Amino acid sequence: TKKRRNNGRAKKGRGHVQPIRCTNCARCVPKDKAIKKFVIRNIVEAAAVRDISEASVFDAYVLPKLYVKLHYCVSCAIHSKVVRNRSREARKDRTPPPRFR
Amino acid sequence: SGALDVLQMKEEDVLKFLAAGTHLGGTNLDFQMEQYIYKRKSDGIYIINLKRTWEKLLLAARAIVAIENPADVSVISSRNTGQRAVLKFAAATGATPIAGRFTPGTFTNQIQAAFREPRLLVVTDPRADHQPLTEASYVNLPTIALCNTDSPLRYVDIAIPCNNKGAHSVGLMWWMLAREVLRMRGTISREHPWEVMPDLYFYRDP
Amino acid sequence: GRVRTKTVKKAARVIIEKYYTRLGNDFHTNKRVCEEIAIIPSKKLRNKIAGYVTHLMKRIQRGPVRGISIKLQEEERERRDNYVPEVSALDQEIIEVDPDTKEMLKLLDFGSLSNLQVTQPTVGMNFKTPRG
Amino acid sequence: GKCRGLRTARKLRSHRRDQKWHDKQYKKAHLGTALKANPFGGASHAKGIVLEKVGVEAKQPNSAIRKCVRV
Amino acid sequence: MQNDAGEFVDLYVPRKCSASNRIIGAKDHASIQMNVAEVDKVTGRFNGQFKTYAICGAIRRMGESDDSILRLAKADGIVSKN
Amino acid sequence: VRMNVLADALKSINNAEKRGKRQVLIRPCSKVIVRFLTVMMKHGYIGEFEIIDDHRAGKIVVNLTGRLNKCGVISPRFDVQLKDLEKWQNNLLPSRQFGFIVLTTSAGIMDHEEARRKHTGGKILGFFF
Amino acid sequence: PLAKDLLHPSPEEEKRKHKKKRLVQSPNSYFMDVKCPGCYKITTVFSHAQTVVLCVGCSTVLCQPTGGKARLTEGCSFRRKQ
Amino acid sequence: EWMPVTKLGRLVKDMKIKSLEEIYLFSLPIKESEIIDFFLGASLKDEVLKIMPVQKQTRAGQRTRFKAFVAIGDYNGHVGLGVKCSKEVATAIRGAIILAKLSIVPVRRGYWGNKIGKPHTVPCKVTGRCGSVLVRLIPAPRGTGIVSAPVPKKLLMMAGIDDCYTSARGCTATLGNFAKATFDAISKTYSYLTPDLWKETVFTKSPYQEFTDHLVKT
RNA sequence: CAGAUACCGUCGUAGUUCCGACCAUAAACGAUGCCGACCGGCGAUGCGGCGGCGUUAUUCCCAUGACCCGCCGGGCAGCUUCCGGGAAACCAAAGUCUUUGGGUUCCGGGGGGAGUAUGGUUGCAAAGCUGAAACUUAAAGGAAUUGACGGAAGGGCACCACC
RNA sequence: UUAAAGUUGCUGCAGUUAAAAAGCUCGUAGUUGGAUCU
Ligand SMILES: [Zn+2]
Repeated sequence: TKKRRNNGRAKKGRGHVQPIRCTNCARCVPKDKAIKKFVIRNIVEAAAVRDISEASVFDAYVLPKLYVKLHYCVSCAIHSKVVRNRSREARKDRTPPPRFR
Repeated sequence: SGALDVLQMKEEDVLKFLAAGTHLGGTNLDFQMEQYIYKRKSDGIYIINLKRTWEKLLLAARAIVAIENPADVSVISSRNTGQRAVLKFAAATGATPIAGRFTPGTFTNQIQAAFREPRLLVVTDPRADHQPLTEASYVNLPTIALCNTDSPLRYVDIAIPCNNKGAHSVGLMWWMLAREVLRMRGTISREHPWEVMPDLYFYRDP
Repeated sequence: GRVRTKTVKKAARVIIEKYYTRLGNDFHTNKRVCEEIAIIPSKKLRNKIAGYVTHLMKRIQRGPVRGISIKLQEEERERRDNYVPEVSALDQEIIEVDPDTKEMLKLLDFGSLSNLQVTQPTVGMNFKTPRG
Repeated sequence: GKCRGLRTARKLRSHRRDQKWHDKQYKKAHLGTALKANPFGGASHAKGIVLEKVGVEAKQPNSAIRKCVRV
Repeated sequence: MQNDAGEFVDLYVPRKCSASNRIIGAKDHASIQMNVAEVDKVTGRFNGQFKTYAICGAIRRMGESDDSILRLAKADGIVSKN
Repeated sequence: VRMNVLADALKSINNAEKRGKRQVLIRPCSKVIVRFLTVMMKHGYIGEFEIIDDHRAGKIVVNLTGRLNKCGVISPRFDVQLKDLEKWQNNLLPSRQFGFIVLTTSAGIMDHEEARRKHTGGKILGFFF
Repeated sequence: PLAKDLLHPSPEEEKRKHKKKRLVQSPNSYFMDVKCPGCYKITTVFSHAQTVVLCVGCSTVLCQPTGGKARLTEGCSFRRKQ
Repeated sequence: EWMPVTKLGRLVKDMKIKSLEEIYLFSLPIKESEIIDFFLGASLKDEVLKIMPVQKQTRAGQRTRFKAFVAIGDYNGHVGLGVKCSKEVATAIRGAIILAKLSIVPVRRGYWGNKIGKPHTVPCKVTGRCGSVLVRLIPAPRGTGIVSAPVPKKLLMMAGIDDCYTSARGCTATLGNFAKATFDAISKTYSYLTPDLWKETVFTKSPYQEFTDHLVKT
């Protein structure tokens, strides 16, 4: 029987949505079915944030960042533990998790 | 107040209403409560009509007075802004208070320790203490509720349009209900004002 | 670990609630009065009631506790609740109304009220939270 | 929904007699292909001549040998 | 309810709702019968006599019990007009 | 599209006795609606109603009592001889004591109890109880 | 809800509704009376007017059409007909 | 010995309420079975309708309880229907007889054709439903009996209906749903507005209001 | 890898791309025919129209844009609810249904044999449309519950577990 | 063979998940058609 109300998708009122790959599995999942994720992290890992600054010939040199957008599939997102199975009543709550610390 | 000039709103009571702020509702409106509204100003706050408010107190005070046994009214608050205002309303009137936590089954489970059977329920905030409301609908209880603009009118019977968020505006509404119940009864009447100050009914923050 | 079961805590709560005048802070004189008040099957339970009582009497100086109710606090809360000020907080000579509130009072024929001091209304219609 | 006019009896009478054919109790008694397949031909009884006594085995959860006769 | 002889064949005659004329059932426990006192005309004290309203449980579950008791009091002349 | 204006104007007043309302609006009105509504009113089922005249096709506001259980239309308007009225008022009515079938005879839109007296058949329009 | 008054809607309740969903269909338009300042004539113009309305005398524009309401040009004042 | 724990029990035990129809008129709930024993009592009769074993799977087998469906009532009067489930069948039967006494409703009985004598049948056509079982009752002429299945026939005879036509759609083999649908149909006899119940209601005092001065002595 | 004629990795014809013909099928799905009326709320959103404080830009004015606060109409949706339905899951339609009738098309009749055989028709073919019976079975099945199981997760524990 | 069979359904069934709504749209016949005249 119908487990989701939007069929696990965001298609509401169009016929076809374009297919994109997966980043890991490379599986053609449609665009509103891919688990999406935007990462904003520093390009050098935070252990080497002191030693990049001592070797800086510039003063107060800013740290550039990585901006990639990740479209995981449905199968390999739950394998990679980026998304999980929830309860039948937690399934209806589509609010983002509390990342702000 | 059926066009009776003895029961009409006087000049001092409106000063009390405006000093406490009972006329200032929330930032939403239930569709049941659009009858009691005057208008929405800027910054969203609905202005509760006060000739409508004074007629719902005097309807509710007739309801409380028309009960013979004064200890059959059951007076309930769960938020702490109306927990002093209820023990002092029930002290001067004669009613039975449940201030604090209403454990469910108080009106249904006849085996329980805290079982009682009221003839009329007065609650303070139908959003908050809904559990005495839905439990009234098993045992045939009419219901007054001191209602805000965004507070839903299911199972209430005569809901007074007040501002039940501010601590002064709750205590003043309980004070007015106590005053009108005592005045419409046989006790000390409409000439001299009530010597019980309305600041007795307010909420004391540490 | 060392958690006290419902027997120790229930017995300690009733023996605080009934005999608060005799109990103090010393565990030893608490034990000497907990074996004269109550009939406890003996010592290894008697010293556990008297130890939670000695931990529970120190908890009463710092305020009320959410279980038991003793009549040295519940007279002080009673005299704290029957407290009226001298001049009430609703006796303000200058009370502030909006423009539109004065119109409602004029509908209720209270435009002749003298204490009302109408404020300047807010210039912007900005009250909703910034969604997104 | 069903048609519901007042001149719609030919749509009604002929939808039923096509829909009657999907009834297997109807079809097995009106098609004629299961009365030429019946060994009797629509008699209650019939007579024959015994060829041999073949005894055939019971089905799954219970065991015996049902004694039959080849007619 | 009556035969030809005029006698009454009923266990009881149930009360209908004051708002909507629906029969309040026997096991309809969400229903109300509410008494509202009448005041004296010149001093405003409790006269003794009251007005009675009955509200069926389906109306009260709808939330239309506030504006039914009110406009039944406005027709009996307890709430002042407007 | 709107086939049968009397059908939509009776399920408008059926759906509002459910929801507990005291007034319906039923646009548009024909004069078969006003004859049918006057038969329900004369048997105490409805109460007073007002015909709003815009120049197009009127609307009706009907004040409701709480007395109508069901209001219905028969489609198509089958022809009913008087010797076949008992089957109709046994299929459609809840008892032999109350409830009426409205049929349009050549003597006027009437009940089934009136059509029995004036000895008339007609076409069945609907029923109410 | 559940006791409105459909025979007598309030005059703000009438003006909120669609022009076909009112109790009687009232149009939402009018005929204005535009006065060009550079001339002295009077030319009756529909409010929700389509393609442009020229004066006969000065032969200039009065109102170019828009989506709903024809906007007057600058200096053209108007006084609404009755 | 009975010690009443409600206001209604203290009123009934002290003879202050003279019928069951006052408790029906003011629509009050009944929480003590000895009120029904006080009023109807020696004229009530019960029948167990079905004893149903139900089985919860555990890790150590199956745990078995037994539900009992008990119909009850007074012929010419009232009817109840109770379901209790327990580990013992006698305990289930006794709890089900208590539950069937507490769910006692009055049935309205009318006439088929002419109104001569006493009522015999249903007043109109009422229906009643419980999970894909419809039951419809139809009024019948004087003397046709209950024309129905055997399981609603016990309830209709215990009600005091003497004659009635019936029809049931749905999976009527599940006896609890078929019992709980004809009970629902004979509950709607007293919530159906026929034109003799169109007279405006004259209100009287509730039992809790009429005896509010005796109820503070206790 | 026991075995791989598969998963995995490296090459790689037809194809994947363009145009002229054919094919006419899909989990072609909202697994939900179209037209029409009545029936609860709430906040957003897209397009168009109307009214309104007050902020920006076109230097100031008008007009327009960008906002802000509403209202109306039609859209894709969402939350919510004892409207009512339903076997339930759930649906503001899957409601207005034994209190059964607004108009109208298609189409189902226990599970198999079987979308098979045959016949006709369409097509270069692949196939498409239309479409049985003999026999064979007492169940196949839908929702939901309680365990049990998981090479599904989160947590927790034990030297009859490990370190 | 008839009732049971509201399991052929005009009265009176069904079609999201149990058997089942044509991929979509246009369209002739059929079927059905808004107020209004004493
Ligand atoms: Zn993947």
